Amino acid sequence: VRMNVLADALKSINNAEKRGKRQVLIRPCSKVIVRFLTVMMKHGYIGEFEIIDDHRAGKIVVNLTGRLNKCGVISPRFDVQLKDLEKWQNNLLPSRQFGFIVLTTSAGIMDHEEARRKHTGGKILGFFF
Amino acid sequence: SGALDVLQMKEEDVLKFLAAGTHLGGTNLDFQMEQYIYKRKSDGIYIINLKRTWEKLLLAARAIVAIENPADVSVISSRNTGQRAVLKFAAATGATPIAGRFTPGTFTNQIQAAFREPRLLVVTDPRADHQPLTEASYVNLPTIALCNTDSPLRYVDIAIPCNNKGAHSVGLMWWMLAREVLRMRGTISREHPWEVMPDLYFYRDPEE
Amino acid sequence: GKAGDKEWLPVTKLGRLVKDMKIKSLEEIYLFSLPIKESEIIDFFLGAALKDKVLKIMPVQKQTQAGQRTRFKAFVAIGDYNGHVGLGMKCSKEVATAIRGAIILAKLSIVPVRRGYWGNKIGKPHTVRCKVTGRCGSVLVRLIPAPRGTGIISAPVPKKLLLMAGIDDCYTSAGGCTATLGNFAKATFDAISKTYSYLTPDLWKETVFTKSPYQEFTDHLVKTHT
Amino acid sequence: MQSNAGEFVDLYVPRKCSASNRIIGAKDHASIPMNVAEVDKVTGRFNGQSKTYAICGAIRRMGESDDSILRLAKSHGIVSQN
Amino acid sequence: MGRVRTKTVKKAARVIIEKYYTRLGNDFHTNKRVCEEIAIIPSKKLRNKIAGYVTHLMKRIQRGPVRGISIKLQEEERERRDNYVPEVSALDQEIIEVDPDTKEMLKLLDFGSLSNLQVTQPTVGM
Amino acid sequence: KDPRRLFEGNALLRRLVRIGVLDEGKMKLDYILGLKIEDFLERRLQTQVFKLGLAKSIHHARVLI
RNA sequence: CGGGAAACCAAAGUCUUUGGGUUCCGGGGGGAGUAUGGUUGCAAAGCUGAAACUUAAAGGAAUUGACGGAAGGGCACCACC
RNA sequence: GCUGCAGUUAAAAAGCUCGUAGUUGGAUCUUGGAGGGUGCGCCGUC
Repeated sequence: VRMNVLADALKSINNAEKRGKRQVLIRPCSKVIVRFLTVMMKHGYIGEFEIIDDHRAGKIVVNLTGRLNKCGVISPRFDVQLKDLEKWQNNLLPSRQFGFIVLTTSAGIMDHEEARRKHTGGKILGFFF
Repeated sequence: SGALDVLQMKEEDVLKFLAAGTHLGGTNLDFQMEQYIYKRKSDGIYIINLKRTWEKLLLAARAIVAIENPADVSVISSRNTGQRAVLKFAAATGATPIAGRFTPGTFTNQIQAAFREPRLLVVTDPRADHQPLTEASYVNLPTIALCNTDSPLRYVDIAIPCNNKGAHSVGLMWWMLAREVLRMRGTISREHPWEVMPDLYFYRDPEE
Repeated sequence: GKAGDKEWLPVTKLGRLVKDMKIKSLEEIYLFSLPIKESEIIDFFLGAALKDKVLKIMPVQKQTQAGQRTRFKAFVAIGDYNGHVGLGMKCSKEVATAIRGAIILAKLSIVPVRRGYWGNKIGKPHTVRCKVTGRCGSVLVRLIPAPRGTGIISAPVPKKLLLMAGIDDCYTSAGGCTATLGNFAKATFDAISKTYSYLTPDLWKETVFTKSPYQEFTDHLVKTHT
Repeated sequence: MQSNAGEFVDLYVPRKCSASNRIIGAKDHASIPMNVAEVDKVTGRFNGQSKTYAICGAIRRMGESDDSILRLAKSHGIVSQN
Repeated sequence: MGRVRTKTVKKAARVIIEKYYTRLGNDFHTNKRVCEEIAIIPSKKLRNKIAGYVTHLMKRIQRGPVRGISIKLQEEERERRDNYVPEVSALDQEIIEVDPDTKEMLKLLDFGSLSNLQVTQPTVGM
Repeated sequence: KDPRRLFEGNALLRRLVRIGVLDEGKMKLDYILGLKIEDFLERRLQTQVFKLGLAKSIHHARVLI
């Protein structure tokens, strides 16, 4: 069955972009999916998206450009300690310079750069570049 | 429209097309061709969109102009129904030829005696002419093509839906292309009609 | 030097532009993705002052009617020191030919490398923009950007290829049967070549681009023959 | 690809597909674009002045290059009701 | 059989015939003289063997076009033959007979035409 | 600016400069990363006693010292 | 497309760009499913399961000959008729 | 072999399923303007 819903949305995306696709319909969506789709959006890795309202759990249409090499999800959502964030981005990001680790902290779902600036930390959601 | 008016449909042409039985289309659609399809006739057969067949043909024509050296557009057919057809196209527009057994190593392979470096290939059956369509994709050359409803779309950018089951459908479409290209960047002038009878394109064949 | 230059004559329009001093850098070819079939083209545009190192010799064989056969296989790598490299394997009757052909093969294959900054981009790129990996029949090489002074941390054979490519500093990790040298070098070759394929945010924006020297030079590249 | 003092380094900036916005990289010679002529309106008279699109090896091997051209040609004309 | 002409011979025959058809003949004796005029052949046995096979060809050509040989005269002959066209065959005779739907094909194509209806029955696969 | 990075970085630099091993623009960390062995080796006695006549050999120098 | 050493594989794909859930077994080959204790069995046997010692390849896949009392094969009085 | 292994054929998915512990669990409840750090010659950049 389902343990997580994010992992499906992310994968669906990745296969869309790999095909050469410019849109996807993910299902079923969640506040966390929105928040993650949103961080991606702010940065350029996707275009605009749209939450369609079935009387159920939702369905999202993402319009994607093609700046996206990969958006992954980290499971389980490990706790990170401010100097485990430095260790994570190195593990899974292309160059020190770019790509984001996106985690969930007490003060919001955020990319790790925003994390560093706020100076808060938490549990790791996923990534992209 | 687009480029602005006259260039639209002309009953005169929609008449030659319907006459030549182009739009008739294959019973097996194929997925990448679904757009061309107007409607499915009862007793299985599909009606191609001549309007669409038209406009793409013009789009093709335009891409053939813009190649500066007309010789280096290669019109190609191993199919019989398209052999006199392409020979004629090459006579009018610059356009060098490749009929019959394409001969493998013609695009890749300097050494060979049919070595050609076209800047544009136009093919008549993507299934029969698969070799040229493959070789072309080994060396960055764009492709116009003859496609019925169930033809390979791989490595062909620009299709002009036809009928290619045959008759004059293959004749007319090569005719109209040459007619179109001579109009554009040529010198027919006055996207007015033909001193050339389209039959001149069209397959020959046998003798008793 | 004086030995009497040959008389290259070109099969290919791309070649004519090159000899004519119409095409001056490989970049034109690379941007256009023109295929290169005449080795001299590579030779004229670069390669001049590009050094070729022979990586391996190992012999093989297959069975005849009346028993055996055996022959020499040479692995050659070519590259300046900056940003260009190629790799060629050949097997031939004689070592000299095997090497001579291998070099030709390597040159045809010459590939772009995108070299980048570990992070603070001062005084020009020392390493790689991102991390790129390549696989060849179960060997896989991963290149990782590294800080200055790190150098090429790779096996000797790989270090040699990366060196010619013109990479200063890079971390590597290799998995698979590293022993089978032809495979390992091939994967690393794929790895480096992949750098151009990476799209970074720097690259995000587009472009009238180019008309292609083939088109502009078109007359030029139909001489007076046939 | 800036350097220290806003300088432009490494060695080239590749063209990007007209359909997928993905780098044409650099030795993939199973890919090409397509110069469409501009017309001096009115009609005929090829006048330059290319309208041009570049299509990736990928799209073409997946049995697109064509349509992509049409989204491309109509969206920017010519081509209408496609 | 035992005498199967080899390429060096067979080639020369195709060769001469291509550039010599109106000169050459039906008869061994004369081409043999002709090969002296139109070709330089080193031994007499070869030249004979050539003259001979090319004659066997000429004998065949002069009874039906042969699989891989072309000469200016044969091209001209095919050219003229490849003209034919009668009263002409379609007509098709007053009135096309349609299969209907093909009738509905015109009916919903905005197109007048001649007519006839006989289109019914389904319709097995295989 | 990170008290740890500031306090120790500046110190490493100042130490590296007192010995001449390092220079100012270097004299930031971004430059030590792009440095080498000669730069140290150049500061030993032996090569200096050459470097101002008072030896005329890296040789002479070491036996002198 | 993509995977795999390939044979192959629309799953053996989405695996160095390595992270959807869970469960099980393997770490060179032989000694060995053997010894020994436990357990189940009327019995035959089953489950769990070592070591000492032995040894540098065991093995997989593809490629090619050689060779066949495998199939279509041919050719020659150095073969038969 | 957490990070970071392999198990169709190489050493390795129990004949199959039920099933407690253990592990694992769908969507959904709040919505430019200036202050301070270091670079570049009174101006600004981040």
